[PDB]
Amino acid sequence: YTSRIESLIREAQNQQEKNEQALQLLSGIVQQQNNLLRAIEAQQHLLQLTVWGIKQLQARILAVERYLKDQQ
Amino acid sequence: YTSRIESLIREAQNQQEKNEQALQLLSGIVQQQNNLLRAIEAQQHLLQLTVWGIKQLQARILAVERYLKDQQ
Amino acid sequence: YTSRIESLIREAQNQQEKNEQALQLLSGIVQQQNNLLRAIEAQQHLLQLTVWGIKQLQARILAVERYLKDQQ
Repeated sequence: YTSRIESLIREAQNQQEKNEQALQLLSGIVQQQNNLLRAIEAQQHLLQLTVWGIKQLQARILAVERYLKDQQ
Repeated sequence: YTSRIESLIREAQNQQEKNEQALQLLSGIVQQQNNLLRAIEAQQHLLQLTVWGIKQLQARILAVERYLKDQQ
Repeated sequence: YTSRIESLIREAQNQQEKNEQALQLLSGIVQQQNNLLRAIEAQQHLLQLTVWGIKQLQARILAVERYLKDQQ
């Protein structure tokens, strides 16, 4: 879970409209590119946690699969 | 699963070449930034579903782990 | 796992500072937009693998859930 990614998505949304209405535009485009980068970084942190969480589940289910096989 | 993210990736790909060949460029750069934002939003929706799906699995495997412990 | 996404995040980080200090800027902005696109594509590949991995776990845990029900 991360609500920061949501806040970054809305922040790039506001910066996008300000660029579209202005189309100082170069500063809003550079500022917009920093917003997208922060969101990509925030997603990669959450995407990294989902990778570690999938590995944990694969180890937990394999321990159960091997347990039910050893009982026989 | 989401095939929309793929379509958005190809759409930013076409807009990238049009900007690289043009390098009206400001409009293609603003249009490109909206494409990347849509893809980031589409990935966050899929990344959100993968978070809920991992929690469900952790509850399902914990129910099985506790079941095999209660049987003893 | 993918360390390429990390390298792409740092590469967009270096390009962001070069754009912020320059604020030839148009070329750095187009070059920055290609960096973010590569990272979005690299995350979607990893996000796709996490989707296939969650489906596999759901099938493995359902096989165990059905096994413990058939034993009764």
